[PDB]
Amino acid sequence: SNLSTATVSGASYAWYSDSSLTSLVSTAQNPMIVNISTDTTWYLVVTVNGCSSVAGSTTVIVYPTPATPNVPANFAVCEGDNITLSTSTVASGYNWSGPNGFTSNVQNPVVITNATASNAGVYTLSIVDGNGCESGDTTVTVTVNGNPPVATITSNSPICFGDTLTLSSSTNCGQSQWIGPNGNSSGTLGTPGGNNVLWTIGSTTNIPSTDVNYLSGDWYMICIDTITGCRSESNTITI
Amino acid sequence: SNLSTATVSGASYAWYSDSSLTSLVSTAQNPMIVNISTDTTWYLVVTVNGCSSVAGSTTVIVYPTPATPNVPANFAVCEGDNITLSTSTVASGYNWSGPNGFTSNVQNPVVITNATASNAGVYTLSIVDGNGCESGDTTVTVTVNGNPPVATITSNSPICFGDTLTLSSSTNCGQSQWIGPNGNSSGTLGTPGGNNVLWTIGSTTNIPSTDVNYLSGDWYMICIDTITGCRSESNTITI
Repeated sequence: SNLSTATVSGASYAWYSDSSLTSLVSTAQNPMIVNISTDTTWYLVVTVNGCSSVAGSTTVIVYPTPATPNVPANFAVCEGDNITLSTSTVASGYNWSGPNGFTSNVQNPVVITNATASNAGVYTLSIVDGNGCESGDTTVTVTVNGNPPVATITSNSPICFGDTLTLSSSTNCGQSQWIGPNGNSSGTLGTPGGNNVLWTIGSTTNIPSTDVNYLSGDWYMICIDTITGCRSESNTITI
Repeated sequence: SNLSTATVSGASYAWYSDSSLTSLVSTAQNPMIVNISTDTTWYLVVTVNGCSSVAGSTTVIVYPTPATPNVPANFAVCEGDNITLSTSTVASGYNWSGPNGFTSNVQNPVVITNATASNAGVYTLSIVDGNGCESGDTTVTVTVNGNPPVATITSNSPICFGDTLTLSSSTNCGQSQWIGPNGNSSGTLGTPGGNNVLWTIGSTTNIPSTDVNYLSGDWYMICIDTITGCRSESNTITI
């Protein structure tokens, strides 16, 4: 900040760091005070033609520290899905930075699509207040879950009507959701486990010849990780 | 704002915050008044060679607050369609901001095409008046409706003439609009429900062998959500 006092003919200006007037900081009508972190008072003695007056003074007041921004809780995204960052606070401008060179100046940054491992890491946000002061750093940790591998489906494809159709794969997936000629509708792919032939636990299923799903055509398997929440595809197999 | 008074030889300038002249604000021929939010009057006493005159004064007048912009009512768009933002007001410049990093400086921003979930959220508009003052923030909330899933159609495809043709799917859609070899014209796809074989309630239809639509060839199903207004496609099925 820049202090300003009266210009007086014949004057010598002595600025002091303390009211005791024992130690000088400057000699000017308009001195600058730098690196101010706390309120600070400067005292001024003006001596004219040898006559030293009572020191005058003023205190430079430091604006309050701006509030910390509001950001989301640590999240998790599955690879290939989107990462959305946002804040709910109000600022004269925003400053986001992060993994893979990510940067933004708004309260709703462009969504990172097709997120992958390189987008994982810590995203940081600071904001600028109305008078230009920058606030502190709040962070969001983003983890990116990998997908399970693509499964390979094998089957007893050349099957005679009336026999049992077996579909299987070697991949150790979780809830195997099988998709056949009847589609992948939420009405047919009902609650997993039990006796649901189309949504099994473990990479295998056996469709009886009397079952509604004992159909020819192109089948695929979706691997579901019951811990992570990620899914992966499989090869098309013709039955 | 910057006040300006007469420069007088031998003068000392004392500016006061009140007509009572008990508290000083500055000492200059041309002082600046800052952070003005209300009309404010400064008073000036000029003392020359020890003679103090009657204080002069002036009031800094604050321009009126600019009017709030006119924007559309909360709207809704179906995914894949366009989001159009606009305002009907007049400004020296416009300032739009929103989801996915959206920004614009005009009264007709570029249309956001192929809108999706990431474009949903609150869009905000402020404007700048003729003298440079910014107005308040008015908003438009935009919601983006998801589409129903793609349906899978199955049928008794290898059918002998004279029998009944059944088309169905497992997807729980609303008004199933069936499109066959006769096209999807507004004249054939008449009022839904009743006995309209091509526009049914629920995912199924039965076409009699005596019906005009008992045709071979490539059929598809359009799923219509009667609450949302969104539509989705289906696989081509050959009959």
